[PDB]
Amino acid sequence: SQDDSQPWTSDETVVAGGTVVLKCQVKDHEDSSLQWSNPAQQTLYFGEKRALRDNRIQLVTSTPHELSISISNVALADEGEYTCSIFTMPVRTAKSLVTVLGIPQ
Amino acid sequence: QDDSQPWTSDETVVAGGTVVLKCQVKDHEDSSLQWSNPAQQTLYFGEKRALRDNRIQLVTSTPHELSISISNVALADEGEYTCSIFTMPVRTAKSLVTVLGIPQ
Repeated sequence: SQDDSQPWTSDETVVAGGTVVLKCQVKDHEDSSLQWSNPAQQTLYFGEKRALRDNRIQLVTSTPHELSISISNVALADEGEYTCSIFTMPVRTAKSLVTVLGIPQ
Repeated sequence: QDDSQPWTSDETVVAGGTVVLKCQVKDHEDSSLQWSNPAQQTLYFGEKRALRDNRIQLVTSTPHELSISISNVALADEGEYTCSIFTMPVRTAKSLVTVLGIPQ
């Protein structure tokens, strides 16, 4: 079902130690801010404003249509569903499943 | 015991009434305070509003205090609201909001 106030993001699969990029986009922001929260649902970025304090996480892009952040040196603990929320009326959310894999053989 | 550890108290209200959520911190380390609901949805990040709910107003937002109110309270409002201070590491304080029914 199409909805312009519904942002979209994408799953990401990375090897432990790698870098992940969580990208969220929205076509009609209704003058509401984008937010990225982690698997424990802790706020990572509210707009361009950093929240949870973690040196590996950095703001890549923040426009009213896009909120994108990166996580360098990815760890098993980073695994899970990250939610991108747009606080329009009513709220819409999009999830990005981050999967962390170890090294084989 | 920590200066940067926020605190708030529980609020018991009668359905239809108003509940005020008040959180404070002694030393904010220049870190934002944020209220989230029982579903963990951001309600207010600093003075910036998040979830859209006509009933929720900002009572006051300073670097040591963040208070919001929820008018015309309902059962769907019951739960643990969390007040977070995004210092390093993060600190939280749960506020259990209990909504009471009316006898008879």
